[PDB]
Amino acid sequence: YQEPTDPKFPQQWYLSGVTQRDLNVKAAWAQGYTGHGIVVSILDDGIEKNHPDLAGNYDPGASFDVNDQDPDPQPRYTQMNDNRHGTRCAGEVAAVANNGVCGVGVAYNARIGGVRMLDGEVTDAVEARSLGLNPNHIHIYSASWGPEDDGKTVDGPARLAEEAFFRGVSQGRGGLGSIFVWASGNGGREHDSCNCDGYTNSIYTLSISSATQFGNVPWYSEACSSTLATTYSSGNQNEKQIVTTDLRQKCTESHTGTSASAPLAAGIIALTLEANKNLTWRDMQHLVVQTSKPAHLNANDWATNGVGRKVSHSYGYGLLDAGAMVALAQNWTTVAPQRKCIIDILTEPKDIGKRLEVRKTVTACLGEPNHITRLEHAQARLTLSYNRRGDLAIHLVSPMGTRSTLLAARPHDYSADGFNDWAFMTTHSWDEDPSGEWVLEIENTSEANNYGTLTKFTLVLYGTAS
Ligand SMILES: NC(=[NH2+])N/N=C/c1ccc(/C=N/NC(N)=[NH2+])cc1
Ligand SMILES: NC(=[NH2+])N/N=C/c1ccc(/C=N/NC(N)=[NH2+])cc1
Ligand SMILES: NC(=[NH2+])N/N=C/c1ccc(/C=N/NC(N)=[NH2+])cc1
Ligand SMILES: *[C@@H]1O[C@H](CO)[C@@H](O)[C@H](O)[C@H]1NC(C)=O
Ligand SMILES: [Ca+2]
Ligand SMILES: [Ca+2]
Ligand SMILES: [Ca+2]
Ligand SMILES: [Cl-]
Ligand code: NA
Ligand code: NA
Repeated sequence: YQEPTDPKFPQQWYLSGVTQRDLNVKAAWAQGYTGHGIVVSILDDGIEKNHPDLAGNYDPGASFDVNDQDPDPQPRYTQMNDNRHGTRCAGEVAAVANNGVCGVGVAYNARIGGVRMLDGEVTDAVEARSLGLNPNHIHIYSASWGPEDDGKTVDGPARLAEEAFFRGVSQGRGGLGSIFVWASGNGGREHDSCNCDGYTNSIYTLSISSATQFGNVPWYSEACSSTLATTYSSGNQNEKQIVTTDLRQKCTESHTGTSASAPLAAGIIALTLEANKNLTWRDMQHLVVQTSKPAHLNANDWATNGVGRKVSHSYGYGLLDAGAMVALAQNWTTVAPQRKCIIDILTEPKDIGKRLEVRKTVTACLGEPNHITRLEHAQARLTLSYNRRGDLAIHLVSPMGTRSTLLAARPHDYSADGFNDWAFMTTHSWDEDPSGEWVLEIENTSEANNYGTLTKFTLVLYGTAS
């Protein structure tokens, strides 16, 4: 193996660095993993399939134009270059290497496609037809859309899109499951809290946040318990940004935001799948939990969970480590089939008022086929009314003492509509034994005399017993 010679590879500090502030991708390349045989699709505004740094890896079988209903995802060219984003993301994954053009993709021998689906009216059907594209050919999907990042919206996939996620992880990729890599949001300036985004809050998406070059939480980041891990992206004007392919056969040094982090993650996951093509969608999440690195990411909420891992709501388990991912993948034993233990908690509705605490001791389906002693995701599915939704903060504590923030106060969320069986999800108790006392806390963070009622609390545990 030889270091890439592309002219901008030295500017790709998150790959080419030698000061330990990078994604450890050279180490994976040196192990012989470059993405050969893997297929990634960018679900966004299209892909410039004739870009000199994309054409060599472009895959029509990974591509479609859902907005205009044709096979050709070429972007719509406009004076402001509005439809450049999918091309930028595609190059992050699989820009061609050693060709004298721009830089390289993380998985520079993977095949890359795009679905043109954001440049038009984005319905449930449009979303579902994109998530469900060619699921026995495409291995990995990358996406960074969802409800508006205005800090007041609560929404997620409607019926067709939710069905596409369950079909993807169940029958996709030959029954191993489509890998849906997702950005956790760009609503940081609005104080958004990303479990309110049902796409990133899903267990079926492998959710990724950002870190700046100097190791800080960027202005645009959203914190939430559903995030799994982090990749580098942009920050302040003294910090470098993401360097990649751009619309009109150009090269940019100013790709930004959490939308630039998810494609880097998708590239690392492509190297990992090359190392073990038999990994399931759940295996891949386990590998991310075990190998990601907190070191040198700055956050005031790093906490040690019940199995000794550090976790943050800004960063999940930390920075992805490509060399560690591919190394651990090679001899990985497939996890056991996924169990689901449903615990309906309340015997009566509970007044919220200023503060409500609900304690429940559970056996986690002891004696049943769905008995779980090794947790993966957990959800607190809550139904409640409240007069001003954004004044609520919600926490969930596992029996091992791990305090997951399910919802932070959102100052712009004036909604009086509450939560309707909203499945707040945490990854922070992964591999814990969920038997014992769980604690739900709901608090009014305002000095206002707010009021409401909790009418349903379902604890849903996913995982295994081995
Ligand atoms: N939860 C969220 N992730 N929300 N995402 C919101 C959102 C809003 C606008 C656009 C525009 N994209 N325009 C393009 N790609 N040319 C993309 C995403
Ligand atoms: N269930 C949901 N709320 N899905 N939301 C999907 C979604 C939301 C905003 C946008 C904006 N795009 N803006 C642009 N293309 N200029 C695209 C997709
Ligand atoms: N803004 C929204 N409208 N969100 N709605 C989301 C949502 C998600 C799944 C389903 C499934 N329904 N399945 C059935 N009815 N058998 C229904 C609604
Ligand atoms: C993939 O994993 C399954 C489950 O462990 C196993 O039965 C199968 O033999 C594996 N296939 C390959 C090609 O390793
Ligand atoms: Ca077209
Ligand atoms: Ca190149
Ligand atoms: Ca958001
Ligand atoms: Cl389920
Ligand atoms: Na997710
Ligand atoms: Na702890």
